[PDB]
Amino acid sequence: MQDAITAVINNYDVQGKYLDGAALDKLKAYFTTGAVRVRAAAVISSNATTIIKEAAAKALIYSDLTRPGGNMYTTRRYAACIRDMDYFLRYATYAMLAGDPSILDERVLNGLKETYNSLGVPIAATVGGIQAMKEVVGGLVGPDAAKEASIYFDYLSSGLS
Amino acid sequence: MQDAITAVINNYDVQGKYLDGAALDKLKAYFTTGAVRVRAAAVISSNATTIIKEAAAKALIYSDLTRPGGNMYTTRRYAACIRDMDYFLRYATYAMLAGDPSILDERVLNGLKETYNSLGVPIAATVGGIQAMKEVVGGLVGPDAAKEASIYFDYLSSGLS
Amino acid sequence: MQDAITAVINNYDVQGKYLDGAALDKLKAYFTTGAVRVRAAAVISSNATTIIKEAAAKALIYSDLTRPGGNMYTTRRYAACIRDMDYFLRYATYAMLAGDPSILDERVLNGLKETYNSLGVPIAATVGGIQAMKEVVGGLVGPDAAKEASIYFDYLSSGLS
Amino acid sequence: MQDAITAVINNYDVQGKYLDGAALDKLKAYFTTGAVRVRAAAVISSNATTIIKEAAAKALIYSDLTRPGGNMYTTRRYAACIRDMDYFLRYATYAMLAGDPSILDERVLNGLKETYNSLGVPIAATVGGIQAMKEVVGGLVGPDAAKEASIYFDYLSSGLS
Amino acid sequence: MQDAITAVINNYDVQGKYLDGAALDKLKAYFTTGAVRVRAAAVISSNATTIIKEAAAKALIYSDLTRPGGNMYTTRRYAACIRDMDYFLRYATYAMLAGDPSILDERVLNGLKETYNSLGVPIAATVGGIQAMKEVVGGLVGPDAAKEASIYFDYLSSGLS
Amino acid sequence: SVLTKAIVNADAEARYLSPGELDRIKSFVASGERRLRIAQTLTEARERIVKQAGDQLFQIRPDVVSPGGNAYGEKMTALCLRDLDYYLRLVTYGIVAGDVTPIEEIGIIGVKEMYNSLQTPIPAVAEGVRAMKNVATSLLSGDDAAEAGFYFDYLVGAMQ
Amino acid sequence: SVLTKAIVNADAEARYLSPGELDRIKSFVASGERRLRIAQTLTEARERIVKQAGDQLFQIRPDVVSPGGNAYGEKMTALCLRDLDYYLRLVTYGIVAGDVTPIEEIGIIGVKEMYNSLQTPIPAVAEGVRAMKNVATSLLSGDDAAEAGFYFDYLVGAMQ
Amino acid sequence: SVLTKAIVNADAEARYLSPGELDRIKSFVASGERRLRIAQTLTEARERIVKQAGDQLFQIRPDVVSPGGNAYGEKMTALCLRDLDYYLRLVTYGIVAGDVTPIEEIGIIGVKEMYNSLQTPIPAVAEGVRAMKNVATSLLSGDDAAEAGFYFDYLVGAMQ
Amino acid sequence: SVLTKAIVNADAEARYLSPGELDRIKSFVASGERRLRIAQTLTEARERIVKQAGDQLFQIRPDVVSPGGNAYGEKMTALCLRDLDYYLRLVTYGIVAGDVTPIEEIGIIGVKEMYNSLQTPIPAVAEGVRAMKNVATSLLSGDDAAEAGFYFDYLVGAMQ
Amino acid sequence: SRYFKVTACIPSLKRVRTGRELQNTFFTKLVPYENWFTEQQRIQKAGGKVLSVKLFTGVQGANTGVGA
Amino acid sequence: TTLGPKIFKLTQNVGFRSKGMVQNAGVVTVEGSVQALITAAYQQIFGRQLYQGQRLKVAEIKLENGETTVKEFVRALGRSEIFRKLYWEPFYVCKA
Ligand SMILES: CCC1=C(C)/C(=C/C2=NC(=C\c3[nH]c(/C=C4\NC(=O)[C@H](C)[C@H]4CC)c(C)c3CCC(=O)O)/C(CCC(=O)O)=C2C)NC1=O
Ligand SMILES: CCC1=C(C)/C(=C/C2=NC(=C\c3[nH]c(/C=C4\NC(=O)[C@H](C)[C@H]4CC)c(C)c3CCC(=O)O)/C(CCC(=O)O)=C2C)NC1=O
Ligand SMILES: CCC1=C(C)/C(=C/C2=NC(=C\c3[nH]c(/C=C4\NC(=O)[C@H](C)[C@H]4CC)c(C)c3CCC(=O)O)/C(CCC(=O)O)=C2C)NC1=O
Ligand SMILES: CCC1=C(C)/C(=C/C2=NC(=C\c3[nH]c(/C=C4\NC(=O)[C@H](C)[C@H]4CC)c(C)c3CCC(=O)O)/C(CCC(=O)O)=C2C)NC1=O
Ligand SMILES: CCC1=C(C)/C(=C/C2=NC(=C\c3[nH]c(/C=C4\NC(=O)[C@H](C)[C@H]4CC)c(C)c3CCC(=O)O)/C(CCC(=O)O)=C2C)NC1=O
Ligand SMILES: CCC1=C(C)/C(=C/C2=NC(=C\c3[nH]c(/C=C4\NC(=O)[C@H](C)[C@H]4CC)c(C)c3CCC(=O)O)/C(CCC(=O)O)=C2C)NC1=O
Ligand SMILES: CCC1=C(C)/C(=C/C2=NC(=C\c3[nH]c(/C=C4\NC(=O)[C@H](C)[C@H]4CC)c(C)c3CCC(=O)O)/C(CCC(=O)O)=C2C)NC1=O
Ligand SMILES: CCC1=C(C)/C(=C/C2=NC(=C\c3[nH]c(/C=C4\NC(=O)[C@H](C)[C@H]4CC)c(C)c3CCC(=O)O)/C(CCC(=O)O)=C2C)NC1=O
Ligand SMILES: CCC1=C(C)/C(=C/C2=NC(=C\c3[nH]c(/C=C4\NC(=O)[C@H](C)[C@H]4CC)c(C)c3CCC(=O)O)/C(CCC(=O)O)=C2C)NC1=O
Repeated sequence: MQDAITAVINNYDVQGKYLDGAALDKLKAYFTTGAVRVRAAAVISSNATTIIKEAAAKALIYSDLTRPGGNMYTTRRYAACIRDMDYFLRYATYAMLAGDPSILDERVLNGLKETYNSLGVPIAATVGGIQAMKEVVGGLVGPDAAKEASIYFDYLSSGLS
Repeated sequence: MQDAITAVINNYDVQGKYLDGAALDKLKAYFTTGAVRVRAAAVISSNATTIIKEAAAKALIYSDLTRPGGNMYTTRRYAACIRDMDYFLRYATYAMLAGDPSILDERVLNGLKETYNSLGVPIAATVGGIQAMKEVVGGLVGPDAAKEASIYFDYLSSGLS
Repeated sequence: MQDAITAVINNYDVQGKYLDGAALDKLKAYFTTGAVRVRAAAVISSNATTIIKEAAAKALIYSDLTRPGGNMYTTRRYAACIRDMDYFLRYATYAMLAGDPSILDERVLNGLKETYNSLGVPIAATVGGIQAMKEVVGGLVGPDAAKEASIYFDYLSSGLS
Repeated sequence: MQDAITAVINNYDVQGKYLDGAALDKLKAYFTTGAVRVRAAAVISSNATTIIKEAAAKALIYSDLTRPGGNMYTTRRYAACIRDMDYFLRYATYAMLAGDPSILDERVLNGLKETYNSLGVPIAATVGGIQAMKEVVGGLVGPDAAKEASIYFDYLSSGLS
Repeated sequence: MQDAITAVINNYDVQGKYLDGAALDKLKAYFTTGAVRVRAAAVISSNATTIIKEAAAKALIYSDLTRPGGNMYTTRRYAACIRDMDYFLRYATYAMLAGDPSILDERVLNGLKETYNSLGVPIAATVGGIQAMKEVVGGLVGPDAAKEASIYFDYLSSGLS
Repeated sequence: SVLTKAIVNADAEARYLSPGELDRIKSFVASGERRLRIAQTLTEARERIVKQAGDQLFQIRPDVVSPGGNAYGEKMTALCLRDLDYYLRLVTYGIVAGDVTPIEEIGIIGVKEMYNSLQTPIPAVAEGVRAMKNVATSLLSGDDAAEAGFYFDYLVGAMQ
Repeated sequence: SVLTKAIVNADAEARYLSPGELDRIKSFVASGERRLRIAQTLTEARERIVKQAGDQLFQIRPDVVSPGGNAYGEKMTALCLRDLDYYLRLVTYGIVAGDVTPIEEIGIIGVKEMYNSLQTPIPAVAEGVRAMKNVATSLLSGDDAAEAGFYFDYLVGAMQ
Repeated sequence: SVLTKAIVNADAEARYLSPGELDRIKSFVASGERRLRIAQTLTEARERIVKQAGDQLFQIRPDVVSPGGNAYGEKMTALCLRDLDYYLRLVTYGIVAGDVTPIEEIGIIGVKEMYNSLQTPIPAVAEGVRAMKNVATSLLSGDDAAEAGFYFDYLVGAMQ
Repeated sequence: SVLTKAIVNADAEARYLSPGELDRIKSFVASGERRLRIAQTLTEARERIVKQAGDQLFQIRPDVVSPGGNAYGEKMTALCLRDLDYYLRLVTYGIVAGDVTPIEEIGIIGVKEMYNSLQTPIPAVAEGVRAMKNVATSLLSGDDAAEAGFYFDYLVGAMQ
Repeated sequence: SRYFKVTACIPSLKRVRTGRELQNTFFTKLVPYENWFTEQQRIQKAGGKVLSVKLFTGVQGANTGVGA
Repeated sequence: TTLGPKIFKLTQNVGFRSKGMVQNAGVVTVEGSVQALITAAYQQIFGRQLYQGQRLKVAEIKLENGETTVKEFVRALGRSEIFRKLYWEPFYVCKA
């Protein structure tokens, strides 16, 4: 994986360049937002379970999805689905701390679209589950962090569609 | 895998034939070159490291390959490349002892072309690394063994291209 | 480990004897109590968790054992202890079905006394945990099965002391 | 394995005591020496190889130990011995950072005396190898850290004798 | 393991001595008996099964050992016992070829006394099984080899008692 | 601690500590006296924090102190504030260590079984800890209150 | 970085980041501005550091620039200083990130095998790095010189 | 062969051949012409060797060639000698290879299952092979007869 | 030896020696007197060989015996020839054993770690051994010189 | 981090091993604390006998410091 | 059979057996059969050998000294550091 900082280091390493003014400006733009990323992660982590619960309630359950014939019918599959939800939330929190989406590609999106096609897992319904968790997250983390958390949920959801 | 001798045995076994004159002539043609194969292997094995170093020096390093942007840039990848080189040398030595290239297909070439395409490993540059080790080998092993060692390096290199 | 039917078969097989009226009488004495053993097992299995809970409540917790300095202090230790309790209950249920204590020796008691000495696990306190589960079991299974279940709990507890 | 901060907590936990004034004074006595421990570790780590070399030169080699019949005769055993030396140095550096010798017992001394008796490894000679590395270490780390590094080398050496 | 020849080489290596007259005399004393060792091994190997059968017949079966209560009662244990016998015969043949008992210690005797105590395997009865195979072996191999084969059977049997 | 967590990485790769690892030990230890002050203040007000936590928590979810509630009665309740006293303590052993290893060995390892076995309602319990946050946090400066708050929210997180 | 290292340990455990590892990051952020500044300073004097390192090296070990020496001759010396320029660059990277991370992948893992092939004496490369420490360190304030020095001593350590 | 066996062990331990492995290849190849002569003699007398094995077999077991026997009849006997011809062929292969790899894959692995299906008495096939040893061995010098005999006794061994 | 190697493989597969294994013991023992003569000649000239190899090692590597060289000085050179005397001795052992078991346990397993500690350049030790091959080989008949040469090239191989 | 010391006799009644299985039946080995329960039971289930148990590495009722 | 790959089983005592041999014997012998087992562990678990820093000693030291079995040497290697790193970390979770 890479973060903001190693994204820059590797981009310069392939050119064998010492870090110059443009590089140093990018890294500053990361460091200057760093404390806010940490606070936001502590809110998400400590509200993890409630975010999933409120996101499922707005976007998944009370529906045909949870009824016989639906993909989140059976305690087995309901458990698998909210298990997935926890992955998304947790990794988006990593991406936002790192200030780089590369981890969402390497460890979450790669092959996932076809995995879901192969099992029958409804993609559009999963995206709504992602964009509902974003909605909840953006309330809990506040002005400071709302836009920055949000983008990695949006990265996740355009990665499936 | 198979060698000269088992190549003949299996070719006759599928016909259920006892070994006949033509078979016996082939096996003789192997046994009669056997002592020379052994001596050649002992030269290659004991000069292994020097062959790689002289082959890399003529065909790989002092170049864009070892510079930033090049596939053998980074100590990691330089190490992986000369590691590979040792495989080639070592297996070619097996093929030449066996007097059969089948091991080069089973344990070296199978899937390797696409593996290199997938990682970005430069094929043409790797072939030159093979044909440089051949050049060195042919000097070290002498008249007796030069042609016989050479062919399995040539087998390796037309297996990639 | 053997059952009841082959603990008699092995007693007569280290003699060369056949099955003599005496043998057949023993086996009858087992078969004739068999149906009663089966439910009793169905009561224990289906009340497993409640038996442990009531046995711990009468004989382990609300005490120095669960307080700092006590062996079942820490969630890790408390979990290990009631895990053990489940083993005892479960195996005693096997012994009682088999009508033979040999499984309690082979798979539970062997080395356990010294294992507990080595970790510091309080033996006397563990016996009370066994004899409390027996008390609960004897109520739940009824007149039919009370004495028969009870003995394998008593086997367990004199195996430690 | 535990340290000074951790030991204070466990030592009080078994008594179920809040940290009180006496505890808080102990922890201060650790924190107040902490920066010096770090600097000392960076000197030892970065001079690791030279310390072993100078310690072996003063206390092991140029001797019957390295001659036929000696335990550090053969490149195999010479390698094993200075391998060991590196363990000692490295772990003593851990003990000194932690401000607690418990790791030296758990991961180094336990069974080592008898292991050395069983292989024939000379104990007295190994102690001199420890006390020579201490001598070198105490020069390199300076007034600040000399006494504190020294004690865990002395812990090691009275652990063998 | 070691044989006659490597016994001498390692005894001199630890002193870093080139082989001298005394060493050279020892090695001659081995080489000069070598052809006879080979012939003896070919007799033992090719009569292996008959030696075990005649040794068991004189020293094990037709007894309480093979009756209920006996350690070689059951086809399982009878099989294990003559399996063992084959080990002894086979390894003694190795020791005698090597002209060194070290293999009998490394791969046969180490821990075996206690293994037999732990299973209940009768030691004295096993020794008689060894000394009966020796008796048979000494007839089959003849004057040339009788004394030399015999000693490694005697090594085996005083290794258990 | 930070030491325990980190050295473990050193030993596992058979090596001395990195410049990075050394730096964090240095920054960590510099933040010592403050962490010790945060633990002292909270140790000094433990009885108040527990008691006021106990009043607060039976508003946000009372049912636990009712006929069919796990904490119904005087001694089912008192074992309840004592558990709240336990967790506040752990929130302070951990504060001086600068990480969770000590807390974890003594309290969140295999803690979802004690409770499941006891059928104490665990998720109410997380709420119980968040409340020791509200009281404790009102006895600390803004900066110290946040630093403390992370450890309260961890426990709340682990009971989940 | 410090970030990468913290996270990788977090994800391996599959639980959100702690308190004790959500701190170090804060220290690093404050440190990073200073860290970025030190790297820039080192970058400015690179040619002087390399050249003076190269003189200090060849006095201390004249054998490498002698008949049977790996660096004997005008080029064989040119490539040698270029390698010294490489490692100074990696040292600036390490300082800025706050964790050594990328430098390891770029220039120590595989370095034994590379230099053994080329027949380069490894311990005299370690000396060239000490020589650079001495020069670079004389262009930095006491506090910044120490912070830089840890990364120089790491490279010296890894070539071992 | 001896080659295949040596190499497979080499490659599986990721290494070049041992002095031992090299020595046996050398001793083996020196016996090449001799081994080829042993195969030639036996190939040259194949038809004789099968009829004398076949006579030796039917005396010792007249039952196999009896009402309830697997080889009862003219064409149940014809197939039986053909199987004896198969195994003599494999024995010539083994002798020139210097081990059983070829003999094994072609005619022992799976042989229990094959013959159990056909309900052929395996141990009387082993006898047919002993019978061939006796005939073949009478057409070879003492030294060559022993070398051949090992491969006959192997097949006899594998049908067991 | 050849014996030890054959047997260890036999015992490890729980079996008597193979025809192959028996053959190599026979060929080996037939070369006994010859192998003993090869060791005698070389033992008899051990001084000549070690000194000469040192002059030739120090010609291709003049700096080992130079300011920053491992063998620089009169007693750093004395120990260097003593090591050359050690390896010639082990080569005589190997020749009479017919394999490397003894050579290996005594002087290659652990040799990288030993010399890395002493900071001895390994590949120039390999050169010292080639130099000894050249001298020793000039005191032996063509056939015996080759047989000896395999063991010299092995040591050269193992220091790699 | 704690380790156990262990002694056990593992016996195979019906499998039948030809060569050298003496290491195979009786052995002493160090096992970690977290794998002991499973190891112990791997041994009871195949008829083995456990001669002794050694911590080797821990302390008896250590509340902290134990950890994995 | 010979139709599949070799199986290495460490029967060779190991154990630091000792004997009736010279106290500081040079040749020792057969503590080189363990060594091939040790490299063959690496060749299954990672597929190749590791580089110099990488190998896990002090797991081998114990296997070689006879203190732990083959089974536990595999466990140490499996749960190790570079094993995680090479094979877990860079891939999608189920590919890993
Ligand atoms: C056939 C397998 C299967 C089961 C059993 C199942 C249960 C299930 N129970 C639910 C809610 C619920 N279930 C209960 C049940 C109870 N409340 C209590 O206190 C009592 C202990 C218990 C009644 C005995 C309650 C109160 C909710 C609402 C919880 C909420 O909305 O947060 C929901 C979410 C609402 C929905 O979308 O349907 C599911 C999926 N789903 C399944 O696929
Ligand atoms: C670490 C990164 C990672 C991710 C994200 C991941 C996803 C993932 N989801 C899976 C299944 C699944 N995923 C879901 C998800 C859902 N069901 C619905 O109806 C909703 C639309 C949605 C939840 C919002 C369900 C129901 C299954 C079970 C399919 C089955 O029954 O086989 C599986 C198959 C294996 C298994 O069942 O566990 C994987 C690998 N695996 C990974 O390694
Ligand atoms: C960023 C990671 C990285 C490094 C460090 C690296 C080093 C590196 N050093 C090289 C050569 C060299 N390096 C040196 C260095 C030295 N000679 C000495 O004696 C001294 C000990 C030392 C100088 C301090 C010399 C003399 C050569 C030429 C060797 C030859 O051509 O045989 C080469 C081959 C030439 C080339 O193609 O560039 C590489 C790739 N490559 C990399 O990708
Ligand atoms: C036993 C038979 C066998 C072979 C031959 C083999 C080759 C092989 N080469 C690899 C990578 C590689 N191979 C090279 C090779 C080179 N780089 C260059 O620029 C040169 C042209 C060339 C050397 C002459 C490099 C640089 C990589 C690393 C690619 C990466 O960074 O992922 C990998 C990927 C896994 C790994 O990194 O180790 C394999 C499997 N694997 C095998 O199992
Ligand atoms: C330091 C680690 C640690 C903890 C935390 C711990 C808790 C613990 N809580 C207990 C009981 C209890 N704990 C509670 C707690 C509650 N009731 C509720 O409804 C609320 C949700 C909650 C209060 C916030 C109650 C009511 C009992 C009595 C349950 C019973 O007796 O059945 C007991 C059994 C009584 C005893 O023997 O002490 C233990 C061991 N033990 C430990 O070693
Ligand atoms: C299948 C048969 C079987 C049994 C029965 C078994 C028992 C057993 N109990 C253990 C520990 C333990 N056992 C207890 C038990 C108790 N603590 C108390 O205070 C009470 C008196 C008692 C519960 C009533 C505790 C607390 C430990 C943990 C000791 C430690 O911290 O290391 C361990 C050590 C490994 C581990 O921690 O899991 C074993 C093997 N193992 C088995 O394989
Ligand atoms: C029989 C198995 C065996 C070997 C081979 C062995 C070698 C060995 N070589 C040593 C030193 C040495 N060896 C050398 C050798 C060399 N310097 C070079 O540059 C060349 C590459 C090479 C000569 C060809 C040097 C220079 C030293 C001194 C290193 C020092 O003191 O730091 C030492 C330490 C000094 C001592 O106490 O004896 C040992 C033990 N020990 C053994 O038990
Ligand atoms: C992580 C903690 C740890 C330590 C400390 C450790 C020591 C240790 N030293 C050993 C052997 C040894 N240790 C030495 C040490 C010495 N020789 C001398 O003459 C000197 C007096 C001394 C060096 C100063 C030697 C020579 C051997 C090899 C014995 C043999 O040939 O079997 C062995 C046997 C396995 C092996 O050979 O690697 C162990 C386990 N193992 C561990 O896991
Ligand atoms: C390669 C070297 C080697 C040896 C020698 C060896 C012996 C050995 N004998 C065993 C058992 C045994 N050994 C015997 C032997 C005998 N019974 C008698 O009554 C007679 C006195 C005697 C035969 C003469 C029997 C009966 C058993 C089975 C014990 C049981 O039932 O568990 C076992 C236990 C595992 C097993 O059952 O296979 C071993 C390891 N193992 C080895 O690895």
